[PDB]
Amino acid sequence: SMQDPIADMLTRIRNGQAANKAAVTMPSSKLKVAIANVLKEEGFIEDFKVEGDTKPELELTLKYFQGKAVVESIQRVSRPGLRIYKRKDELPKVMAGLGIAVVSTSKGVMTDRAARQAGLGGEIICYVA
Amino acid sequence: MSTLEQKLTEMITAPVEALGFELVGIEFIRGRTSTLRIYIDSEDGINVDDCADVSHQVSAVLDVEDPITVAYNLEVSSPGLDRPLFTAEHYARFVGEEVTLVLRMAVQNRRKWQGVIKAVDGEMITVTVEGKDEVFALSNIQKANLVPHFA
Amino acid sequence: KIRTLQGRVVSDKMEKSIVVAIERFVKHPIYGKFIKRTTKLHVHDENNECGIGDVVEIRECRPLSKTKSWTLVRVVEKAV
Amino acid sequence: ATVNQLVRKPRARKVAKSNVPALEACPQKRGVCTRVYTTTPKKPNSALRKVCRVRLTNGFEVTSYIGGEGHNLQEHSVILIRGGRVKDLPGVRYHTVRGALDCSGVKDRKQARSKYGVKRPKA
RNA sequence: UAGCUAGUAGGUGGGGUAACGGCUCACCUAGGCGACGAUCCCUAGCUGGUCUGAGAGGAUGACCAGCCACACUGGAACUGAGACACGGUCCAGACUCCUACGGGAGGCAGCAGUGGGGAAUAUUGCACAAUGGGCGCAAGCCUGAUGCAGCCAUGCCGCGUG
RNA sequence: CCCGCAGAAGAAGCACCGGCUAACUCCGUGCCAGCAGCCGCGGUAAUACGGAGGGUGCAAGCGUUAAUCGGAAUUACUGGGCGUAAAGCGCACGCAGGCGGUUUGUUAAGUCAGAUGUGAAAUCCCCGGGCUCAACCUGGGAACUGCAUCUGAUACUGGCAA
RNA sequence: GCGGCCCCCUGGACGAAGACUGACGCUCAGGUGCGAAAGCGUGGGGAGCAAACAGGAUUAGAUACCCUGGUAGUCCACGCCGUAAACGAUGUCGACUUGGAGGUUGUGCCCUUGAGGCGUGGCUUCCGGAGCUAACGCGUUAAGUCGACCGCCUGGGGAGUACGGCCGCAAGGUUAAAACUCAAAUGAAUUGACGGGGGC
RNA sequence: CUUACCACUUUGUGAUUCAUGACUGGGGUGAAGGUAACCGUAGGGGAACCUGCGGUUGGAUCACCUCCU
Ligand SMILES: [Mg+2]
Ligand SMILES: [Mg+2]
Ligand SMILES: [Mg+2]
Ligand SMILES: [Mg+2]
Ligand SMILES: [Mg+2]
Ligand SMILES: [Mg+2]
Ligand SMILES: [Mg+2]
Ligand SMILES: [Mg+2]
Ligand SMILES: [Mg+2]
Ligand SMILES: [Mg+2]
Ligand SMILES: [Mg+2]
Ligand SMILES: [Mg+2]
Ligand SMILES: [Mg+2]
Ligand SMILES: [Mg+2]
Ligand SMILES: [Mg+2]
Ligand SMILES: [Mg+2]
Ligand SMILES: [Mg+2]
Ligand SMILES: [Mg+2]
Ligand SMILES: [Mg+2]
Ligand SMILES: [Mg+2]
Ligand SMILES: [Mg+2]
Ligand SMILES: [Mg+2]
Ligand SMILES: [Mg+2]
Ligand SMILES: [Mg+2]
Ligand SMILES: [Mg+2]
Ligand SMILES: [Mg+2]
Ligand SMILES: [Mg+2]
Ligand SMILES: [Mg+2]
Ligand SMILES: [Mg+2]
Repeated sequence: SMQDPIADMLTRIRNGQAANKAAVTMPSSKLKVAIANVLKEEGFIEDFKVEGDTKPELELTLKYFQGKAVVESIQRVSRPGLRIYKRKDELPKVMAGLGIAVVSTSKGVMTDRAARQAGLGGEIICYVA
Repeated sequence: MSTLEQKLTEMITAPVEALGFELVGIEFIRGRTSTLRIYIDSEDGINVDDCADVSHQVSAVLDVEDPITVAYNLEVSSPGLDRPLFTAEHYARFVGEEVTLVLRMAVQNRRKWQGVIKAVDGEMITVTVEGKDEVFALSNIQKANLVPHFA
Repeated sequence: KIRTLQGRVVSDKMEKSIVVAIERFVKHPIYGKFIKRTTKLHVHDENNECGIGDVVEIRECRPLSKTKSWTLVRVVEKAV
Repeated sequence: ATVNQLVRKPRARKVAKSNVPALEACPQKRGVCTRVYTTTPKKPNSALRKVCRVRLTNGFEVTSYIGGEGHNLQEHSVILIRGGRVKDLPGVRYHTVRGALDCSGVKDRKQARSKYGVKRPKA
């Protein structure tokens, strides 16, 4: 059965923007919108929105620059199979800092660059260049 | 069966006694890497350099008279400490030395024994195994090797 | 304030004793999958009070048997 | 595969045995020759593969290749073998060391004298 | 190598110990332990570290430092703060040795050294001047610890052979 | 350690030169042999065998062997595979196990943050100091990624409740 | 694996439309169960077929090749075996991602309905896009992009062998070596010889 | 002087092994023809091969003479 929403959220983006779609939808959840907004709040996605009452639908707007997908590689690192946590000093880098890593710090889910400024360690959700 | 081994022995007897050396140890075994072993009993000393002179001499005669069903895999060989002795001349010289002898038609209490030579006969050898000197008929014995005392 | 440790009781058959399986969950040395590791700790239970399968808090004391070096401070749940 | 399998059974480090057992990790192992013999290559080539039969000190009886020429060895010679093997002849995984105390060093060698004990010519 | 276990898992009582305790007894109970690998066989002193590797790792435990165990083999205690005691005791054994043949003596895995083994590894040195340790008020005495030397291209580093 | 003395005077070798890999000719040589870590080398011409010249490499050493790691992503945690190259059980059910939708509350176990304690010295590493340099020795630090405890934080995982 | 007709017993799938419970799920070592053919046990039974066997035809020699026989077997009952190129040579579950062609079983709508037009399901076949792949190919039924879990591989031979264990009446099965041996073995495709063929 | 303990020992009784070594399971072993390949099994039997049943497509063999940027 399905055993991970985030992975399915990610691939839906990956396979989504793979098909060069405009906007891909999936059932919403806190972590997701929490995740999803950080992209836009970083510039990875155009925009997102939640639709329906008593039913969770997340519709986020992708983006293309010069006919090329704005995101190119997105890898869920912490998996339901094996969990991953990293101390603040040890928060990784993506493409020498060109990429962003989503880390669920205790205070809030946020970018690893902000987490290093906040001096806080967290579960590495996923990677994105 | 002797694969013309006596004929081969006559063919290789002329070279071995030609450079003067002394012939013992004719053997051949076909199969993967089929090979024959020829032993030179050099009293002076069986150096591979002395063997080298005999080996070129025996190969040169051998190619014209190539043996039937025998490949060109000769082993010009020093008869080691465990040299195998078949003739009564050996046991004659090998006066009081031990030897391990195995025979063709194996039977209960066959002469497969290892012991010291005490007497020598043309078709029979007396060798001390079982704690007593006993008669051995080399007629049925197809394999027998002189043994040095070791650990 | 005091070192104390909580475990579930595997067995209470022992007279005035209990067998407690305590669970500790760890990062794994090579890989990193957190796997449960359990110890069959022998524990002194006075009154033969506890019951098999109960959850219970335990503190260590001077050794008391060949295998029991721990005694129970109190029980957390009950009525298993 | 899945780590859950590895924690059930981890990656066995592929074992690898040594190619020179009669040495037992000693870089050289003396032994007494037992019978020397040359053997003939097959029909197309004529040659004298010079190898000898030697029991090691530790009872490991094996054959050792005899490199060079002018060696005066024969049965009971007490020589010293070392690692290395010859690709052409099977069953030979050891070669003696030229210039061993029993061995007489190859004479008339003016090059590669360290591989035969041929001392610097007095000149 | 899948079962393992009867002082065995626990309890009472006594004894026992510097002290806890099946430490041991008496009894009481019939448990405990194992696929989170018991049990068994086989291998191995362990660690700081060393080597390798970009790393993770892998291999390693020579020297120096920490810990352990062992002192002909087996067994035992005695004394003492501390020993079941390397140059202490007793018994058994093997071996070596002495003998008057009746009995005795012995323990280099201290330092040298011999034999042997082996591919292979050194001097039967000097000094207690220094640091240490013992005993002693001290003086001082003792110290194959240690300080030094000898041996060896074994290694590293340096230099020359213009 | 310094000063004096005389005089180039007492002091260079091993390996390699077909390819991999830096460095080539000449005669031998006749598959005789040799050479070999391998692929391969060798006959009338052999830059691969022997010798000479010449050259490369190192150097008081140079080689060979052993041996461990590397190269080896060749047990792939980092970091492999499984249509046909090795590799999906004949198929299913199912315990243990592993994993788990969504919302709120609680918990604080995971986790993170901090703090304290500890993590022997040496070793490593940084910054030094001392041996004429260097090795070596040494000061200080860093580091010792761990462990334990206290304080925390609550996103996630877990637990508990709905 | 399943093939006349009919009845009796019963399992599973699918659709429409709700209503219902409330994460009750997924995977599966061990574990049970099923499991082509052949074979085994006991009893059957007995047409056709047919190992073996029997005979006829035919060379050192009939042998093989062919006939003509023909037993076991093939079938039934109940046991036992548990292996097959048991293969889609592709574990199970989920989600996502261009198309065209089909078959097949539903079912909504609407033409006047048959038809026909619109739909909308399940199963299934075939091309082929991106993709991936060593290539061949695969390509919404992925060998694509992901997830969860299990099984499994580590040069070739030796060898699925030996031993041991376990199962079976056996036959055997399963579990699974090493010594030694080799510098390969292998996968796809590339170009040419086959061909002496086949056609022009 | 005696009791308990217990080294060594001895007796048998076994097992586990370690060798030596007499003996035995087995990798290599000194023509008439009809030809897709295979798998499971049975029988013929020196074995192989063929046959019996059932299943699969994986429904072809072979290959040797040089360059500097
Ligand atoms: Mg010659
Ligand atoms: Mg008591
Ligand atoms: Mg040590
Ligand atoms: Mg040492
Ligand atoms: Mg005392
Ligand atoms: Mg003492
Ligand atoms: Mg002593
Ligand atoms: Mg000594
Ligand atoms: Mg010696
Ligand atoms: Mg003294
Ligand atoms: Mg020196
Ligand atoms: Mg050379
Ligand atoms: Mg590796
Ligand atoms: Mg691979
Ligand atoms: Mg195949
Ligand atoms: Mg395969
Ligand atoms: Mg389960
Ligand atoms: Mg769970
Ligand atoms: Mg969840
Ligand atoms: Mg330190
Ligand atoms: Mg230091
Ligand atoms: Mg300085
Ligand atoms: Mg929660
Ligand atoms: Mg049948
Ligand atoms: Mg036939
Ligand atoms: Mg039947
Ligand atoms: Mg099978
Ligand atoms: Mg798939
Ligand atoms: Mg089928």
